[PDB]
This record gives sequence, C-alpha cells and structure tokens, in this order.
Amino acid sequence: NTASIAQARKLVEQLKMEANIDRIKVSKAAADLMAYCEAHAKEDPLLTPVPASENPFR
Amino acid sequence: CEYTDWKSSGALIPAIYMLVFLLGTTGNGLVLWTVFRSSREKRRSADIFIASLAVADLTFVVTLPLWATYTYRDYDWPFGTFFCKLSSYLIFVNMYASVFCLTGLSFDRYLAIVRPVANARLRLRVSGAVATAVLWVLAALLAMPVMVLRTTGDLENTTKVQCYMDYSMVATVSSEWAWEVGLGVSSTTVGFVVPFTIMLTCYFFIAQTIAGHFRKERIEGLRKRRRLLSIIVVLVVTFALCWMPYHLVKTLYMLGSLLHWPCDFDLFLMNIFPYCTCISYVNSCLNPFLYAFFDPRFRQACTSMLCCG
Amino acid sequence: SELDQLRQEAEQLKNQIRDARKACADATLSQVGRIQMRTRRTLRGHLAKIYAMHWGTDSRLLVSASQDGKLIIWDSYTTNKVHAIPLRSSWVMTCAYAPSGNYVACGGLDNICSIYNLKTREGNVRVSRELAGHTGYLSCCRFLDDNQIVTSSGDTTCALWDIETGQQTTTFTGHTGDVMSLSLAPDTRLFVSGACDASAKLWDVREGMCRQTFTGHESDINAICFFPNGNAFATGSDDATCRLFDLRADQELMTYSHDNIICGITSVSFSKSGRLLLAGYDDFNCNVWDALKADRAGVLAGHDNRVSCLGVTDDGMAVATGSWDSFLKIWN
Amino acid sequence: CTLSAEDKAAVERSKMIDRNLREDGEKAAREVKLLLLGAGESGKNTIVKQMKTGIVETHFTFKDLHFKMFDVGAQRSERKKWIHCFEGVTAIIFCVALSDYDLMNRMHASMKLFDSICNNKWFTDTSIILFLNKKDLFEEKIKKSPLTICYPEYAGSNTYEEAAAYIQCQFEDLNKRKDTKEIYTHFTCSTDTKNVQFVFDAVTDVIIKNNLKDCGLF
Amino acid sequence: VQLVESGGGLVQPGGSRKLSCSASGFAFSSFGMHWVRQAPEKGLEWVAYISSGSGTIYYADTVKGRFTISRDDPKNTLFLQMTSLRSEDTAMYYCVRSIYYYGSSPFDFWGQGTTLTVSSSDIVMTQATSSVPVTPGESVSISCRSSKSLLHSNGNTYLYWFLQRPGQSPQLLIYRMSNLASGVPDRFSGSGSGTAFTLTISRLEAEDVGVYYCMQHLEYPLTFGAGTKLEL
Ligand SMILES: CCC(CC)n1c(Cc2cccs2)nc2cc(C(=O)N[C@H](CC(=O)O)CC(C)C)ccc21
Repeated sequence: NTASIAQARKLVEQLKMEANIDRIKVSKAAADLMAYCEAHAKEDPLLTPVPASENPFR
Repeated sequence: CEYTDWKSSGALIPAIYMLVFLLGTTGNGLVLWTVFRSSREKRRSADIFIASLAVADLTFVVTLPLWATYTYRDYDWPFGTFFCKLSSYLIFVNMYASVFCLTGLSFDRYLAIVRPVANARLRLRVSGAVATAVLWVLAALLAMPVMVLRTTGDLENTTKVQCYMDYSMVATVSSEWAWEVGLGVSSTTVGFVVPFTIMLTCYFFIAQTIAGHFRKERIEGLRKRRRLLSIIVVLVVTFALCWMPYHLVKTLYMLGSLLHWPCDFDLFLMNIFPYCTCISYVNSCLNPFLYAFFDPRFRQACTSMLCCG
Repeated sequence: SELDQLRQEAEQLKNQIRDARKACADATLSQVGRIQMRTRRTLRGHLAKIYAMHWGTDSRLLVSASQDGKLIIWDSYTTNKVHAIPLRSSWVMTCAYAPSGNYVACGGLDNICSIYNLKTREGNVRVSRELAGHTGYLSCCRFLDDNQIVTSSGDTTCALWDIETGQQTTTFTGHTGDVMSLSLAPDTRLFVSGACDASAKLWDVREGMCRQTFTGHESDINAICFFPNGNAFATGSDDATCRLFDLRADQELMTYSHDNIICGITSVSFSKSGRLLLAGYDDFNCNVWDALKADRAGVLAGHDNRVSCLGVTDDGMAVATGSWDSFLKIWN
Repeated sequence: CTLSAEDKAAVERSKMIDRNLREDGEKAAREVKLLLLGAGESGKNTIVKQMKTGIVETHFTFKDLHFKMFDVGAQRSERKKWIHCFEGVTAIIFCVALSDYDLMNRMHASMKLFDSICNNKWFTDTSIILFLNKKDLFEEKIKKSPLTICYPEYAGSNTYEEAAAYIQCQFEDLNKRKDTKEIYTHFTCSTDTKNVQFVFDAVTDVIIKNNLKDCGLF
Repeated sequence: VQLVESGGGLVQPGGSRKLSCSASGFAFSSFGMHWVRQAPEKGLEWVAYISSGSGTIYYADTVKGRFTISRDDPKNTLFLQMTSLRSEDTAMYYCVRSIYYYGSSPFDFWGQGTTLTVSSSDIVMTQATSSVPVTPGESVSISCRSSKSLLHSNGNTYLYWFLQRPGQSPQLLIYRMSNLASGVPDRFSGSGSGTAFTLTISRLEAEDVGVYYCMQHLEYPLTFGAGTKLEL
C-alpha cells in the first residue's frame, strides 16, 4: 500500500515545521519568567496573604 | 443465722472491681478513640453502635472504684447520698444501654443480612441513629427508680453507712415487698429476658443465612463459614454467661423472701452475688474484642493510629 | 522504498529540533518561605467521587461534577447551592464554567460535550446543545466564549466546536495517545493539550496547526495549566513529576519532584504571580511548589481520597480542591 | 439573623437542593450496578437481549430489584484512564464464548481479558458473574475439535460436560484473590430463560456478603 | 412566562373571595410568589409572600389574620384567600414571580391583575416628586429616599425599580440598586448612597412614559414609594 508512506510524509512535514522555529535562549526566558513573578508578587494572596478584613473567605 | 462475708471477699471483690475498671476503661477508651479519630465517610454502618456500646461500657465501669471502696471498707460508704444515687443510676442506665446496644447490633445485622433487598427501607427508618436515640432514652428512664429510691442510711446493728433501695418512699404500708419484687422483675424482664430473646432470634436467622450462602469453594467458603458461625455462637454465649448469674441470683434471692427458704440459701445467695456482679462486668471488658476489634480493618485502623500519633 | 526515505528524513528533523534546543541551553531556571493555607469553606453535597471542578470568572461561583450524576453550582462564600443539574450520563469526567457565567459544559464516557444554559426565562437549567462527534471519552472541555468550546478526548484528538451549529470547525490531530487535558492561553489564541504519549502540544486555535511538541515525561500527562503570562506551561503526570515548559525556547525549563512522591499527579494550577505551582496527587493531598526554585513551599492536607481537581480563582484569593472523597474544600 | 431577606431565601433554596440530592442518593443506593465486559464477537449481545457511540446503559427490574448494566464496549480507548470509574459496581459480568477454544486463539484472548479485570487493583472486592456462552455450538465443535487446540494439557473426553468443566476451572483459577471475591459461573446459550435468575441470585449473594463485612462479621 | 389572575368583581364588606392566579410557561415550583395590591388611585402595596416549597410565609400587617396565601405546585396555581373584606381592600391584585439565589432577579414578572371591589418600624420610602413633565429624547432623573439604609453587610443594596405603563402591570427595570433587569434597554440605569437613590433614563422614549416606583427589599414587609409619573 501507500498509506504508510503518506503517514511517514505527514510526520516529516510536521517535524519540518517544528524544526523551523526561532528559539529564545533559556537565560533570557528564565529571566522574563522571574520578572513576571516579581512584578505581580504583591498582587497574589496565596503568596502574600490578605488581612482578614479583606478576605472574602474569612 | 445472720450474714457471713466468706471474709476473703473483702479483698477479692475490691481487687476484681479495680481490675475490671482498668481493663474496661482501657478497652472502651481505645474503641472510642479509634471510632472517632478515623475517616467518617469511609465507615462501616456498624460504628454508631460500636460507639454507643463503648460509651455504655466505659460509663458502666468508671464509677466502680466507689463500690470497690465501699466493699473494701466493710460496707461503709463515704461520699454520701449524692454519690449513691449518681453512681447507682449511672450503673443501671449503662447496664440497660449496653444490653440494648448489643440487641440493636443484632437487629441491624439481621435486617442487613437475612433479607437485604426487602428490608432496605426499614433499616433506613429504624436502624442506626434512630435506634441509638431510643435505647439511650429508654435506658435513662428504666433506671429512674434507682435514682429515686437509692439512698443512704445506717442500721442500729451495723453502725456503718450503706447504699440501699429505700422503698418506704413509695410504700408506707406492707405492700413494700411488691416494690422490691416489681422493680427486680421489671429490670430482669427488660434488661435481660427480652434483649436476650431478640439477640437469639436474630442470630439464629443470621446463622442460617451464613451457612446457606457459604457452601461453595470449600476452602475459602469453609474458612469463612466456620469463622462466622463460631463468632455468632460466642457472641450469644458470652452475653448469656456474663449476665445470667446476676439475674439468676437476684431472682432467687427475691423468691426466697416470699417463699421462706432456709437461711443457708439466703446467706449463700448474698455471699455469691458480689461475684455475679464481678462477672457481669466482664462483658464491658470483652465487648471491644467481640464487636469492635473482631473486624481486622478496625484492628488495623487502631494500630495505624497508635503507630503514628 | 519511499517509506524508509521519509522515516529517515523524520529522524534527521528530530535531531535538528534536538540541537536547536540544545543550542539555547545556556541556563536553567534554577540558576517563598512557607505556605500554610487553611480550609475556610467545605462544600458538602456530592454523593460520589468528584472528577471535575471549575471556577467561574467572578471568583465566587464554582461548578463541580461527580459520578452521582450531577453538577452543582456553588456559592463559594456562603456554601449555598445555587443550582443542581441532573445529568443524562453519570460518567462525567470534565466540566467547565463559561467566562460569561451563562453556560456550563459537561461530559465524559458518553463521548459528548453537553452545554447547559444557566440563565433561562423558565428559571430552570436546560441543555441547549449536545456536541456529539468525538469517538472517545471526553477528557476535558473549556469555553473560549459563549459560542465556542474546546474539547479533548480519548480518541487522541482535540476539537474546536461551534456551539450554535453543534459542529466541529477545527479538528486538532497529531497526538497518538488519549488526550487528558486542555489549557487555554490567557488570550484564547493557543491551546496546550496533554496526552498519554508523555508529551504535550501547543496548538494554534485559528488554524488546526501544531506549533510545538513538548516531550520529557516518563508517563502519561494528566494535567496542564498555563503560566499566567502565556509563555510557559506546567504539566503533571503519572511519573509523579510536574514539569515547567518554555514556549519561546521550546524547552523543558524546570522539574518539580521529591524522593517521597511516587504517586501520580492528577491536577496542576498556578497562583496569579505564577510563583506558586499547585499540584494534586494520588496521596490525597496537594503540594504547593515554589515554581521558580522547585522547593516544596507547603502542603494542603485534608482529603480522604485522591485529589482529582484543583482550581485557583481569577482574583488569586483562593484555591479550591476536589476529591474522590466527595468533598470540595476552599483553601486560603 | 445577620442574613438579608434575600439571603434567607437563597439559603432556603439551598436546603431544598440538599433535600432533593439526598432523596435521589437514597434511590441510587438501592440500585444494582453491573459492569459488562467480555470478548469481542461473544455473548454480550445475547446476555443483554435475554436479560432485557459511548457507554451504553440498560435497565432491568427483576423480583423487585432494580439493575443497571453498563456496556463499556465501543470505547476503544485506554482502559487504564477510565476503568476506575467503575470502582464500586456490585458486580462485573464477563462474557466468554466456549467456542473461542479453536478460533493466539480467541480463548487465550478471553482469558487474558478476564485476568486483567479479575486481578485489577480497582476491582479487588468486586465479584464476577461469568457467562460461558454458546454451549450448544461448543458441543457441536468439541466432538470434532478437542480442547488440546488451546489447552494442550487437556486429557479428558471431547464432550461438553468434561470439557466445559475444564474451561470453567481455567477461568476460576485466574482469581488471584479468592479471599475477597467469588466467581459465579453459568453455562448458557442463545436460547435460555435462567440468565436473569442467575444474575439475580449471584447479586443477592454479593449483597449479603457485602453486608456481612459492613456489619462487622467480616 | 404567563400569570393570570381571577376571583375579582364585587363583594360586600365582611364577605370573602379567592384569587387563584394560574401560572404557565415557567418552572413555577422553583419560584416564590408575591401578591401586590394597587388601590384604584394609589401606588403599590405588598400583601403576601409564599416561598418556593412553602417553607416561609409573610403577610402585610394590614391583612395578616384576614388573608391566607397558599400554593398548589402540581397545578401551577397561587391562591390568596381573603376573608372579612373591607372597603379598604378594593384594589387591583397582582400575582408576582420571584426567585432567590446568588445573581437572581426577583419580581421580574407580574401578571395582569384581578380587580376586586369591596363595597362600603417599617422601612418606608419617599418619592418626593409625584410628577415630571418630559419630552422624547430628554434626560430624566427619578429620585427616591429611604428611611433606612438599604445597604446590607453583604455588600448589596436592596433597591428595585419598576415601571407601570398606563393600562399595564408594573415591569421590573432594575433589581439590585444598580443592576439592570433582563430585556430592559441601556437607556435605563441607576445608583445611590444606600439612603438616596436615582433612576436615570438617558433619553426618554414615548413608550417609557408612565409611573416609576421605588421598592425596598431588605426586610419584610416589602415597601414601595408613592410613585413618580412622567408626563409626555
Ligand atoms: C449499683 C451497685 C452495683 C454493684 C457494683 N449493683 C448493680 C449494677 C450491676 C449489675 C451487674 C454488674 S453491676 N446491681 C446491683 C444490685 C444490688 C442488690 O440488690 N443487692 C441485694 C441487697 C439486698 O436486697 O439485701 C442482695 C442481692 C443478693 C440481691 C446491689 C448492688 C448492685
């Protein structure tokens, strides 16, 4: 049959599309991920608990 | 012929009473601890009775050191009237509640085992919490004459304070014998004869059901068929052996009052009765092993909690 | 024949991807003190194992689903039941609350995603649509908007559905194992899907294209959640590890594991800052991880069975957990 | 107190929801849940028709006991990702055709499936009701095709009573937890009348035995 | 969604009548119900309430002991049984739908009413203006004051606005002080302090001319202001 050849081609085309990606360096990505967390740290009640008077689930 | 205290009873009864106190409170204590500490939504539908039974048995033995003291002293009661009444009432309520809890388990087991798809709508209406609420109220009322008539006093030929049922409070006439008899008979009928009849009837049918459905795969089927029928006989026999001599001696002693028996019968019944009482206490110490820790999953639950906290 | 020539090209491309990623590995993420949450609310009412839970957008309502055949809409502040919805199929694996608060999605072993209308003239809750068309169980569903829902199933595919017409408009294929979970990007443009191939894929919602494939688990991925800014994912699997992936680097960035965790992960979620990663396990509890360090930050204990689902409110105020012990709990 | 007029009303609504959930729960608690498993091209269709695409649910009533059977065929997906959803069914009904012995033979596949379910961690305490199907076909085939085709060690007569008993034993000995579950075996065919009575009786025994554990007699 | 009242007409004082209110088009058993009365030349008065499930019943103290409210869910029917009727009871009686849950909108459907003729520490609210001359396209502000704060500790303000067009039963416009009723256009909006409230019509249409009512729903009895008429 040829069905298995067509399936092998589908794999090749998908991998080619993934091979062709402009990838960012990890040092930069890690730094940006950290920057988000620090910038919004003050906004997160599970990290920085809310005073009881401001807590809807008191 | 007077009264003879086989003498040695002044050491043996207090010693036995303190022993059943320690075994009874430790045993029931672990059951209540295990029952209230483990997950509730994963529990077996037996635990309300196991808890009620452990409470009745624990309370039944906890005031016992007052009676051990009374008996050790030569029937000379310190503490006074409030304690004769409180202790005696608690012993009686719990004597009734424990028996009713055992009867309740037999009935719950009957409904669950013998015709489980027919009785499903009955168990929801009479089993568990409904039964527990009723037996505790029923026990509280049956023991009520004890709080009313139990008093203290000191006879001229004794000169020691003794706890006793007064009766003159309700019988200022010769009819007094009828209060002594009516209360003893009512207590026996309700506290032993009726509950025992029910426990026997229920276990009989449970046992027929167990034998009938455990005849296949004659390795596992026989091990389970033998283990189950064996415990049923033990539960029935243990109950009767422990309570029967308490009710038998009490009944015979009353009969000898109306039927003028030889003084030797009255002295022997009076001297043996404290042992009959010690024997009845045995169920408070064995019940944890017959009904809570029989089941290996409970034994495992208790062991896991003890090994962790 | 051509079959081997194409398989050889595929292996060469796999290595180009490997090396392109290796080339970016000039750092690791590794190069919060203690978190102690308490149960504030316990939601009682389900009579069976809870498989799914989802917070609404007002941070007050919840929808949860269990095998007792019902969905319950809960008031998380008062514990009141707002609605209870009978299901046609008791084998419900997933549910979702629409972002508008108008609809609820639900389904499982019937291979159908049902859409329920919570705001009707009659006062009751009705099924508006049955999105039939998957051949395997529905493992996860999430709404993009009132007329669009994203589903994943046991037939290895994901789909974008047009609710009003009841049609699949886009089918997303390429996973080889059952697909276990979905997570939508904050802007709805991208999906991430986890599967029993021990890999995850990033999908372009508007096209049906798979943009990236993320590998690295030793076993099935059961749960995925997006990091709040949309550039990273956290996954959880049966290999008892959570993993953080970088969408711009096309790399694993960090792993979360411990020697005493040998139980699977059933659910993952992030706090608003993305600093805490929460994961539900088969140990009947939830571990809170420091997402940027991989230290354990704390433990949410209190369930008597497997924690099946987690969620964090949009305002970051609370964590809801649900389990097989039939209860939901709200932590803070 | 402390509630507004509308919160008191919201609470009353919540309480009515709880009442209805409890009543529905009590009804569900009295239904028998059966999971239907088996070999392909076997008796599963025979059993459902005599007793009476995603998961298929069939309802039955017999001797006032209400049953629900769940057919999980069609769902050709990974079993490990959903079979736990049936933890808690009263019993599993498993279908094997006796004729599978000379058709890897179908009988080998049928035993493998049985073992995967029987010894599954999610079904540790769940009993199995096993139907050995098409016994009339089996007699017609066994007289020409001996069981040594799939069970080389068999040295009995090639007839239904001995060969069928042999097959039953081969399945019942796949039970690695005889202390927790029983296998109920019935020999049936396309034409029968007793399959419903059999499931009913097997279920009644399962209910009694589960109540012995629940009641603490274990 | 429909409610149809009956049992009207002339009764002599001291007599009795029953109003029925047949419901259809909705899940009747899930809604509580209210009776609201309107004397021939007056505003609205709350009379009685029955909860869904019939757990809770309230009456105005102007009718308590003479009136009985009851429902029959299987027949979708709401009854009001009135005895010892007074000339004071001459009024249009409206059957009103109300469901309570987080996010619900109570009093969103009124019937048409039945006219009954009888021969011969409350929170109260003031609608200071009885009438406002208006033209189409004009911006109209309708005010209302309360004797008590309608803002509760739960954060909600329990103020409802209704519009009664000539020849029609009242329509719900706003159900939370600032939360607009379904089907009502963006022309309507509102706000307030908890004791002082305003209903705003950004541009008046000819079709919106009528009497606007302010209703309190914090505590029972429920109360209404006199009503403000727009004249166009
Ligand atoms: C409340 C104290 C306990 C004893 C620790 N106590 C119970 C409760 C228990 C039942 C089983 C274990 S404990 N019942 C009791 C009955 C008598 C009693 O009537 N004595 C008769 C006195 C007389 O009539 O001369 C003589 C006998 C021969 C009848 C005395 C004490 C009893």
